[PDB]
Amino acid sequence: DGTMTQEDISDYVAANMKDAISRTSGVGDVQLFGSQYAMRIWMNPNEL
Amino acid sequence: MPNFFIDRPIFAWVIAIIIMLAGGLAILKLPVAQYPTIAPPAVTISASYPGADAKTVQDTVTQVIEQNMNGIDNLMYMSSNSDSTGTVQITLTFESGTDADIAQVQVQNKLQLAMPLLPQEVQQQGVSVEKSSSSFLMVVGVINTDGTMTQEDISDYVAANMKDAISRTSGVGDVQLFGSQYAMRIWMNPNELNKFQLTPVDVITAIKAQNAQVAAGQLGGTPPVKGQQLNASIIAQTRLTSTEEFGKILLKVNQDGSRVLLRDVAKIELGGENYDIIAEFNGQPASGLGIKLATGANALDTAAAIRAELAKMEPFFPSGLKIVYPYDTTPFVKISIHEVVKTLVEAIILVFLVMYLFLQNFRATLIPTIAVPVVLLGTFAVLAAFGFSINTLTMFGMVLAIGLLVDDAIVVVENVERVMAEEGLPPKEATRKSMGQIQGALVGIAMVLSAVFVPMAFFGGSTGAIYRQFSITIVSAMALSVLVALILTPALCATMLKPIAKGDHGEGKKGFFGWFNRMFEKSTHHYTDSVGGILRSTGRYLVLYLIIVVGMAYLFVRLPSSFLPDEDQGVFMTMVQLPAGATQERTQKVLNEVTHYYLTKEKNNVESVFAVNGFGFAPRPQNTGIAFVSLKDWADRPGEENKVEAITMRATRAFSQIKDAMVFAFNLPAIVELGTATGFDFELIDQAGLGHEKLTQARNQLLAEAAKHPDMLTSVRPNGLEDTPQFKIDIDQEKAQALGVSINDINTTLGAAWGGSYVNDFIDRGRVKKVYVMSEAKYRMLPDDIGDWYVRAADGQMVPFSAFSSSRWEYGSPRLERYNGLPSMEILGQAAPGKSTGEAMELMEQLASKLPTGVGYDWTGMSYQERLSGNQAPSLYAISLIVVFLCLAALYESWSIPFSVMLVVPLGVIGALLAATFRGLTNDVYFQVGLLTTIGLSAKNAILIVEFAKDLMDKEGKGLIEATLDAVRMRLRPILMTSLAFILGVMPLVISTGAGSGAQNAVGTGVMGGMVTATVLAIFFVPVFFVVVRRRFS
Ligand SMILES: CCCCCCCCCCCCO[C@@H]1O[C@H](CO)[C@@H](O[C@H]2O[C@H](CO)[C@@H](O)[C@H](O)[C@H]2O)[C@H](O)[C@H]1O
Ligand SMILES: CCCCCCCCCCCCO[C@@H]1O[C@H](CO)[C@@H](O[C@H]2O[C@H](CO)[C@@H](O)[C@H](O)[C@H]2O)[C@H](O)[C@H]1O
Ligand SMILES: CCCCCCCCCCCCO[C@@H]1O[C@H](CO)[C@@H](O[C@H]2O[C@H](CO)[C@@H](O)[C@H](O)[C@H]2O)[C@H](O)[C@H]1O
Ligand SMILES: CCCCCCCCCCCCO[C@@H]1O[C@H](CO)[C@@H](O[C@H]2O[C@H](CO)[C@@H](O)[C@H](O)[C@H]2O)[C@H](O)[C@H]1O
Ligand SMILES: CCCCCCCCCCCC
Ligand SMILES: CCCCCCCCCCCC
Ligand SMILES: CCCCCCCCCC
Ligand SMILES: CCCCCCCCCC
Ligand SMILES: CCCCCC
Ligand SMILES: CCCCCC
Repeated sequence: DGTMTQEDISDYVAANMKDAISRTSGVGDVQLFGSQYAMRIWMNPNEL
Repeated sequence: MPNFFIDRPIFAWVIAIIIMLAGGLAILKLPVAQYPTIAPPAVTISASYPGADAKTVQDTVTQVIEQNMNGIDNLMYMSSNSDSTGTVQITLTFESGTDADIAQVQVQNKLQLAMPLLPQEVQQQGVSVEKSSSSFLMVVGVINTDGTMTQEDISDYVAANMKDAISRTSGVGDVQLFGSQYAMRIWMNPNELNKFQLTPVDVITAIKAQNAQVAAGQLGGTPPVKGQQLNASIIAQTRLTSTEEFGKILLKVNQDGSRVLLRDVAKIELGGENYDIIAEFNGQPASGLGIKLATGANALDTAAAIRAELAKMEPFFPSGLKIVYPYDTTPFVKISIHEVVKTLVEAIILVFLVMYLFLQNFRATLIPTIAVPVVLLGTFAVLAAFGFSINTLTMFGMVLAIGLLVDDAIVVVENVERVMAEEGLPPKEATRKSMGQIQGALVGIAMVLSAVFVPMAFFGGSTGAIYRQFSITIVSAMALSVLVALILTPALCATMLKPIAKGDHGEGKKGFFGWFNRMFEKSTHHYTDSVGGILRSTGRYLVLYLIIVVGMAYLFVRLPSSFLPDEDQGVFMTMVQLPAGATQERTQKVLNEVTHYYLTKEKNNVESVFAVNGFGFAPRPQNTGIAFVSLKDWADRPGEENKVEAITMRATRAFSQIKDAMVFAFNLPAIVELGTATGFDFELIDQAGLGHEKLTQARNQLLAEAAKHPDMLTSVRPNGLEDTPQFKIDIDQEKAQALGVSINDINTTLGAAWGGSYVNDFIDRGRVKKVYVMSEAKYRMLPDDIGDWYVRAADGQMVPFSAFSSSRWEYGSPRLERYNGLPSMEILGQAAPGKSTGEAMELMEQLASKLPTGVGYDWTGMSYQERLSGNQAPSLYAISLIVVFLCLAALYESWSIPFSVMLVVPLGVIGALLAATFRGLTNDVYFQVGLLTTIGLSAKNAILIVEFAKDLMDKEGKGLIEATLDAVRMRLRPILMTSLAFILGVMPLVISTGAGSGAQNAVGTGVMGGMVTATVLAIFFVPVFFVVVRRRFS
């Protein structure tokens, strides 16, 4: 329905899906094809 | 083999003695337990954040560890609590049969990745990983009978001298101190700190600087100069050892040269690390050790190892200090097992007497009496080989086995006596002849009977291991019984039996035996004359048999079904739960009332009460208490009203009157890790980051809807705590920046004063212990005390907290729960009378679907195994029924004749159901295994009746009726000999009182009831079955 980007989907998988899958019976290592959200502080050196 | 050992009786004896030798050695070495290990391994991660609220703990520790718990094999689920006591506990529960060592290693491997991310205060408190039961194996209480040591003194001694050695003992998974080890307590005064222009930061800095252990090297240390003669260690600062030394710590030298010592700004005493846990023993000041059994470790061996370690310590105790034993779960195991061992001996003695009534000579009576213990002892050696333990179920396997063992021996002995009486052959000839005509059937019967007991060794999960104990014990005994019946029993029959003349049935004897022999010989004629008349009617007994089968069916569905009875184990516990925010003083007030009740209203039943303030199943300061109750011996508590169930019922009823307190006494179950018969364990999940407040509303919505269905659901309540008022304080960053006050100084001053701060270690009488700084009680009691604490700015001005802070009252969780890494709220409850747990759960699912968006659920603990698998009974007993038929078909070389034997099953079931029904017992494990035993003997009796009849028809060429009448006539004596011996042998169990009588009563009742109907009905019905079946099929 085009309401979530690559980044939104990646965060949701990382925050609500990955951990439960990683603890599922018979599951070894789990690789996320994306990144969970962090609070990004993008600094401007001129303003600093 | 018989013919070999008839000529070599000393060989036969040697084999029997070696079997008993192996059994005796097995008994001395075999592990002893109440039940086999069926509880899933649980690894618990415990962490502590001093002075932290529930949310701080969760969001800096719990969530960080939980997110690192991955790549962990055989994990069923993960649950965690984050308390406002500054504590988190994450329990990872693993699949049954998981290696607890690897489970711990894997959890520990993942924890070490999370460790560097955890706060430094949490790391320094220690983050333990343990593999133990949730419940206590025992409590080791310590008191001072001379009253020379306070609760605090005893707690410190136990911590410093006893706890460590007990913690390192093999089998001890966890040790809980009921009290605190001493720490150097620096009780800070804010008025004095402000006077000398100092803060908790200055105090902490001064302690770290002046309570230091300095590595200073050596004089003439390597590499040295040429010609060095002196070499000595340089000793600089060492740890302080006393309040005096901490007291004279120099904080600052004033401008006029005067000194500010730590004792000038703080009270310095040797006090506890915490002041949360306070224990009493029968009202007296006490400490102790709450010991938990390591996963899979033997309870009795661990208990013995603990007592051995305590025995080492006692000689070096101070005057008056004494060990008391207020709670132990092991004595009952020891005594209950020993009560079953006693009924084995009693059963063998009663077997001997019933044998002497029929054989009427001492030597002959010993042949069946020797066979039983030889096989039973042998069975212990087979359990040892297969890695089984001596437990309640394996021990009751031995008791039920006796019936099958004596029958094997009696069948052999009686048949020799019958041959000797009919022909007049000497013992040695009659033995050879007798063995020749039954040795085939004995081997064949054991394979038919194995098809009855083997199937229930293939039950799955929790129930599986329970039934597997009986299967292997009984099947092993039967196998040895046949091997003993082919080696020893024949050898003894040839050497020990007295020659009987042809036609002599002991009717010529004078005395009791003279009369009994003539009574039985007449009774045998009355019997055959009765059967002879029954065989003419036939049809009216087929219809009477259908009445017994329908009678059985009705009783089976009416009889309530359970699993394992609740045993009185001479101990129980009482929970004291006040609402969160309730003080330590309020909880002691309620604990006193509970202690008072047991010491006054239950003098005759209760021996000791060990009450702990600020403890439940784990530490929980102020609002929680627990009481460990030890009862007097079962012998001194006669009747039902003096047993644990009635005592805890009366206690719970009395304590219901207590205001602002959930106080109840509870008997800890059979399998503690099964829970209760019709209880459910429900988890409400936050699936969409809704938050605590929204999840509470969803929980309240579910509890309100569950309250409208008392027809289905009963006592549906939260397992956690309710939100409580909390003092929200806001540090104004701009104002703190403006006054030149650092946020690190603010946070340290607030945390250290109001929460306490673990600075460093010191040496108290040779032992490393903690140094804590904190506010003196009186300056951290009132909200207005906040403003009495001053922080020094960069310019040197002392600034009160009131200058740079604002505060308000708000509500928040004292205990935040998470399930499988998501915020959760555990909801307990049970099915209403007459309703199954499945229906109760099915409705809870229905109600849970109606909750707001983002609220899911899950089942945990007792409700987890419930839903995954339940009731596979018809499947295994259908195969059993088929395989028994096939085995009988092979034995008789007939597809039809097996039915004549299989139609006896209901004759023993009706009597068991009647017995259990009319004693108010339930269709449980002990009833089921006792019923399979009853079916075994009754079927075995029928097999030998049908075998003797078919033999006379095939070999001697007799008619159907004549042969059937000859069969039952010949098989009467041995059937009754066995029936009486076993029925009378299980008498001690039926009338049993004392430790484990619940299990004994349950076993004996079903067997005695089943045996009497099976005995009286079979002797009249088996001859009908054979005659009727033989006629329908040519
Ligand atoms: C047919 C030829 C093969 C023959 C087989 C010979 C080997 C079998 C015997 C060796 C196994 C028995 O091993 C033995 O076990 C018994 C218990 O059962 C122990 O017996 C002893 O234990 C402790 C000492 O540890 C004593 O205080 C105690 O009085 C005694 O019961 C012995 O300490 C142990 O050495
Ligand atoms: C005749 C039919 C057979 C009847 C059933 C056989 C008896 C079954 C007993 C079950 C309980 C046995 O439990 C077992 O007892 C023996 C002693 O007897 C103990 O063995 C003991 O040996 C010696 C005996 O003096 C002690 O010094 C020692 O402390 C201890 O090791 C085992 O540590 C215990 O596990
Ligand atoms: C997965 C493994 C598969 C194998 C399963 C095998 C299970 C079947 C076991 C059934 C038990 C049969 O038991 C066996 O019956 C035969 C019947 O001929 C008896 O055999 C006896 O029967 C009569 C005697 O009048 C004679 O025909 C025969 O010469 C004699 O040996 C054996 O003495 C008995 O031991
Ligand atoms: C609800 C279940 C009740 C369980 C009862 C189980 C059986 C009870 C013990 C067996 C007693 C039966 O008693 C026995 O009955 C048969 C048939 O009626 C009698 O048989 C008698 O009557 C029949 C027909 O009337 C004649 O063909 C026969 O010649 C004559 O002897 C026996 O003389 C008697 O000894
Ligand atoms: C430990 C059991 C000892 C049993 C001794 C039996 C004696 C049998 C005597 C045989 C003489 C031929
Ligand atoms: C857990 C699945 C059941 C496995 C247990 C099988 C036990 C074998 C019985 C041996 C019969 C003598
Ligand atoms: C201590 C572990 C269990 C020991 C096995 C039993 C030995 C049997 C000796 C015949
Ligand atoms: C599974 C048992 C099969 C029974 C065989 C039927 C025999 C019929 C022979 C006429
Ligand atoms: C066989 C041990 C128990 C002793 C009698 C109470
Ligand atoms: C475990 C289901 C009930 C058992 C009936 C014998």
